[PDB]
Formats: sequence, C-alpha cells, structure tokens
Amino acid sequence: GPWFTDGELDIEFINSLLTIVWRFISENTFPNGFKNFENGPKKNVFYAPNVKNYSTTQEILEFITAAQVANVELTPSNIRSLCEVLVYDDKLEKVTHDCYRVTLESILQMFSIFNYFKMFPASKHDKEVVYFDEWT
Amino acid sequence: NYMSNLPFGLGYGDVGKNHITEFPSIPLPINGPITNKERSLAVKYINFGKTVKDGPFYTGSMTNDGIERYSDKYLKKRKIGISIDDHPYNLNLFPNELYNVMGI
Amino acid sequence: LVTPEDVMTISSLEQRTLNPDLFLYKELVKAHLGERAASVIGMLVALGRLSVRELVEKIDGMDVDSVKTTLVSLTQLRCVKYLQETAISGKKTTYYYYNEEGIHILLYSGLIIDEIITQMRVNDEEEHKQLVAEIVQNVISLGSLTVEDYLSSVTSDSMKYTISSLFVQLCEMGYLIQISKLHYTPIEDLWQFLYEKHYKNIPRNSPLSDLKKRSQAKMNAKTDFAKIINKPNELSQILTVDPKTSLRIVKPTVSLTINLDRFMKGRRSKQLINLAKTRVGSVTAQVYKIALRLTEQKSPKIRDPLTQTGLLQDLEEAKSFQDEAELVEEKTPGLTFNAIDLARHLPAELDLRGSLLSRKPHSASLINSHLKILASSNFPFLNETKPGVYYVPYSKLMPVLKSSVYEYVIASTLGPSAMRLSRCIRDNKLVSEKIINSTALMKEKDIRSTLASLIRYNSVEIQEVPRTADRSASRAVFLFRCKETHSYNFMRQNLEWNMANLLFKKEKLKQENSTLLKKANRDDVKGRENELLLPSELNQLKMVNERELNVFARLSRLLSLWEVFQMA
Repeated sequence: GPWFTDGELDIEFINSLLTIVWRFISENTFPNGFKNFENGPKKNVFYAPNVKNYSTTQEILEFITAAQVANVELTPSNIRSLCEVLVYDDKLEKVTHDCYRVTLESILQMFSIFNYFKMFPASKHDKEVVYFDEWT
Repeated sequence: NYMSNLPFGLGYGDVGKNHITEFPSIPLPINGPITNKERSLAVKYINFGKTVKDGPFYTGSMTNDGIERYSDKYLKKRKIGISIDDHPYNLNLFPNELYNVMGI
Repeated sequence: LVTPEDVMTISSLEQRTLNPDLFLYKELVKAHLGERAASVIGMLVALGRLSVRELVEKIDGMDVDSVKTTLVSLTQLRCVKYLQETAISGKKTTYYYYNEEGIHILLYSGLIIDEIITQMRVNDEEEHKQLVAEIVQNVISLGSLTVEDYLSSVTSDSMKYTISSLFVQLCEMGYLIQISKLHYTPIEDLWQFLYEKHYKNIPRNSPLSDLKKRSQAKMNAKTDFAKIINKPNELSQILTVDPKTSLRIVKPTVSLTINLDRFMKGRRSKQLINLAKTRVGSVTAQVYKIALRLTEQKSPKIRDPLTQTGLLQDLEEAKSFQDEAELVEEKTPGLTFNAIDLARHLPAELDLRGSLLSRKPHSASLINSHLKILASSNFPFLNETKPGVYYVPYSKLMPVLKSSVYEYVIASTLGPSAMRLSRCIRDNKLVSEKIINSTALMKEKDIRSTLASLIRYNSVEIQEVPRTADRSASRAVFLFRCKETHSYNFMRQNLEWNMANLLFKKEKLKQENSTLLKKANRDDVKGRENELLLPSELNQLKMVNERELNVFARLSRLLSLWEVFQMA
C-alpha cells in the first residue's frame, strides 16, 4: 500500500493519517463531541447505556472515503490495519465488533497519574529531585 | 583488529567518548506545584516523628565532669524522662524475655 | 570531566548498591526511632529469622539489656514479629521476625491521619477535627493506645465522654482493631502449626491412603485457619458490652491499635476515584466517588487472604484459589447493593439530572443508569449477576489495573514512540522484528532507539532463536516476549529505592542542620521565629524549612505509586 514508499514509512504522512481517524470518533461519540467539554468538567453530558454510541468500521470507511484527505483508496483490511496501528498511544479503546471510545483524550489534548501534563518538573537547580533511571 | 566492526547505522563521531552521564537524568513529574493540602501534609509529617522522638521511644543514644559546680546545685533538672518500663504495656503481647526490662 | 572523588558524594553511587527493601526500612527507622533500633531492624531484614543472641553476636552492641530495650521498643512499635519454637530435648529460646506491615503505620502516618480527617461524615467542626487528629496521632505514635490510659489522662469528664464515643465508631470503620497473637507471628509458621496438629490427629490403619489423608488434613487446616483469621479480622466483641444506665462502651482493659487494612482499602478506592476523574468527566465521576465509598468499608481482601503467603500456591489443579476468591466475591450478599441502597447515601450537592441523555432528584432509576454504564464499561468496574444488583469484582480487575498503571508509568518516563512500542508488545503477544513493522507503521529509527532505551528495565524480554543445535543469537534472528511479571517486579524495587533516597536526603539534611532544628523545636521558640534570631541564620532556617517542605511534598506525591504495585 501507500505506507511503503521509497523504503521509508512517510513520517509526516502516516502521522497525519493517525490524527484523523480518532478525531471523528471524538465528535461522533459524545452528545456534543469536544464542545461538551468546553463548558467545564462539571457540565458535560454522557449518553445512556442503551444507546449505540459506538462506531463501526463501515462509518469510518465512509468518512475516510468521502473526506479525500489521503488521496488513496483504502481496503477494509487496510482501515483495520490503521486502527490497529492507532489502537495504541491511548487513542481508541477495544470493544467487541470493532468499536471505539475515547475517555481522556480531551484532557490529554488540553497524584492523578494518568495525566501529568498539569504537573511540571522541578525546573530548578535544587536538590531532592527524583529520576526514574537513578537506580540503573 | 576489532576496529572494523561498525553497523551501517552507526557513525564514527559518537564512539570514543563514552564515560556516560554521571547520573542518569529523567525529570520525574512528581515534583509539581505545592498546594495548601500538600503544605499541611508536610506540617503533619514534621509533627510526626518529632512526637515519637520527644516521647520515650528513642532507644538511639549510645559537662560530664566528676566535680559539680555550685551553679549545678539547686538548678533545674533537664527532664525526668518516662522510662520504657515506666509506661504501662500489655504483658500478653510481649515475650517472656522482654518482661525483665519492664516494671512488674 | 567528572572526577571519581566528585561522584559517589554528589552522585549517590554508593547508595545504588543497597537493596531497596533493606535501605528503605533502615532509613525509616533511622528517621523515626533511632540508630540502635534501625541497626536492629537492618539486621532483622538482612537475616530474616534470628534470636536475641544472634543480635548480640552480630550487632556491635554487645549488651543484653541494651538489645532488650531496643527490641522491646521496636516490638511496641509493631515493627517486630516474634515466635517461641520449642526444642523438646532441652531449653526453648524465642526467635524474632520483622513486621512488614507494621512499619507502614509510621510511613503512611500522614496519609493515615489525612484519610481519617477527610473520611468522617461530620468534619465541619474544627474542634472535632483537632480531637480526632490528636487521638489518631497519639495512637500511631504510641502503638497500642488504651482507654484505661487515655481516660485517666483526660482531666475533665465531659471530654472523656466524647473519647469513648469516638472509639466505637472508629472501631466499626475498622480503624481500631483488637491486637492479639495473630499480629506477631509469621503466616507460614501459623499454617504449619495448623498443618502438623491435623497430621497428628489421624488414627492409624484407616482405609484411606496417604493422598486422601493429606487432602482431608489440608482442607481441615484451611477451614480452621480461615475461622481463626476471620474471628479477629472483623469483630465487635470489645464494643458489645453495655453497662446499665450508661452508653455503649468498649473494653478498657484491651489495647487499641490502629489498623491498616481498611485504611488501605480506602486508599485503593481513592486511587480508583482519581483514575475515574482522569478518565471520565466530573458530572458522573462525582457519583463514582461515593459509589465505591459504600463497599470499601466491607471490601474483600485486596491481594491475599493470607492463605497464599503461608504455603506453596499449587502444583496440579492450581486454579482453585482464584476460583474460590471469585466464588467468595460472588457469594457475598452484603457487598452487592441496589440503586435504592445507594440513594440513601448520596449527598445533596449532587443532582443527577443532566447526567444522562436518552437519545442522540436522587432517582434510583438514573443511579441505575450510571451503574449500568459502569458495569458495561471497557474496564470491568462492576459485574451483573441479577438485574438491578451488581458488585465490584477483583478476579479480573486487578490484572488490567496493574497493566494500565505500570504501562502508564512507562508512559510518564519514556516518550511517545516508546509508549507505542510498549502498547504493541503488550496487546500483540510474541512480537517479532517484522511484526513490529507490520503492527507499528512508524519510523523504525525512533522505534528501535526507544526500544533499546527500554531494554534496560524489566519491561520486555529478549529471546534467542538457535538456527542450529548450538545457541548463538548472532547467527539467527531473535524475537521478543512480554513476561509482565518482571516488569511489575521492577516498579517495586525502583520506587522503594527512590523513596529511601528521599528519606536519606532528608535525614542527611537533618544531620547537617541538627543544631538549627534543635533550636527551632523549642517550646518558647515555637511560634516566635522572627524576633530572637540573627538575620542570615533565620533566612537560612526559612530556606532549609522550605527545602524540607519540598522533600515532604515529593515524598507524598511519590506515595501514590508503590502501593498500586504492592498488590498480588
């Protein structure tokens, strides 16, 4: 496929493909997408359990076909390969029947371990600093 | 002669210096800004330990003149420490060998 | 170029060779009790089982009385376990273990009293906060704090009535458990003492064989050991007695010692709540805070019911203990709650009106909706046995929680492509040099750079594929493996060593600032520190005080990382 190109894996190209597949899921899963998270954590709305908020591979294929962002046709196996590539990096969750969900993507983009972007290093020449590789 | 073993992904400039960084450096994000709750945790922490050291549970210690100054006569005692045997304890939770140190 | 004299002083190389298990506890006892106590505990850690004479002949303190006093101090501090094993053909001498969970009391002390303060339903009264803080501080600093001592201590009766009032509540939460012989003896030795009586209770010439007598002995041992651990793990017999024309009272004779099991259950619930806050928006995350708050009180054992540390797990048919743990998890009816049960404990602040949207006032139907989304969520927070009532499982949530927290610590340490390769090697089992390219599709350069940077830890395993009979990894391509066990092992060691580094730093700062600290911690000086102090000295005191505050903040922020790897 187009991923193979000149013996190189198209750093600026595959990165751009990986950042469009989860974006639709972020605006298709929530009742308001990401603007539901713009009013604050204490004002967002969540869908009922019975509703089918999950996304199927057919709708994602229709997106990736109508958008014309890659200029290349995609096999269903190719879209499955893309979403297997991006299932990592904390992008999309695995649930049965090839469906996806995001939980803290907006918090990531904008001790409470699972988000450290609100906690900055010591940023000083002081002492008592901790390093994860000091023991090895 | 061991000088020609070089992978194509490895150049010549990098090798030779070695010597490593003196301490490995990865700034851990557990040193974030302090809040009032964190300052309170620090304060209660320093109260603790200090409480057990000002108490009778030190057991850590390993002007000593044989002649007493008259200033030392009718002078205040430092502190009448509560001995380890002085504080009551429960015999059912201490071994028999530890009973002798205690005041029965 | 750095000098060898320059390193090993500001580099802390010589502290890298101490085992973190010994270094951490040695440093803790050094900070809290004293250097003789710390030396004794270090000898106990290095030599797991030894008697008093072993201490005399190993520690430079060649004195029976001094060792006796230090050992009794450590035993009072719940930092030492003891046993009396009898040699029939002569004289018996008692041996000495070291208490592992006991030292967490002094270590977790700050988090302990903080959860005590913030956990009470009625905390808005300042005087009550101070009373509960002082009482729990006295209990953790003294060990077995006792009513016959404290009531005699307090000089006015009306403030003595409140002390007994708080005791019954504090025991019902489990924060004050009755100490006994079960809290000073090793688990394997208890299991053996309950395994050798039953091997001795069988009369001879029974038609059953060795296998059947072994099975009956082991099941009887399991049942009576379970009874003996269940009786004192949760009880109210000390609180049962009620005198005439008086309120409910505890036994004043018994010694009340602070527990750790329910507090650490609360700490696990708190970390799961923070996980939910990081995972789900605050509208329906707010309801999850009190959702686990009604099960944490009677929550099951976190890692091992102490039936897995006292004996070999199993050789053949080894799934039985996981099966029985999940059997208890599903058989407990108290833990399971319905929506009607939860509505009686929901705070008035939370509305639960806009928390749902069916299509693209404390109502049990809407609480049921959050409970259903929780049960059907990707992480198994709840499992449904019957419609409307579910429960929190631990036979399938602990592995995913450990994998998530470990893998995200790798996320916080290493970079994005390293996170990607970690995720790939986790989800795709037994990756290879071509499978990484087939399942990654990013730049191999950064892929193998971060891979090599990650080989250092116990994260991934390296395999060898011998193309011939003899094994050379330079002749043939080799593939990878996961072995998540070693990865979980590393997160223990590294975190405890970093902790011990924190305590070493603070205690060394104390050792170089002891005169100023002693001048500070004087009764008349306390509260008056800007008048009777020279300028440079007082400014230095502020700098060192804030430095200690920073080290304590770092300690507390690290204190949310090792317990989650301290599970099973």
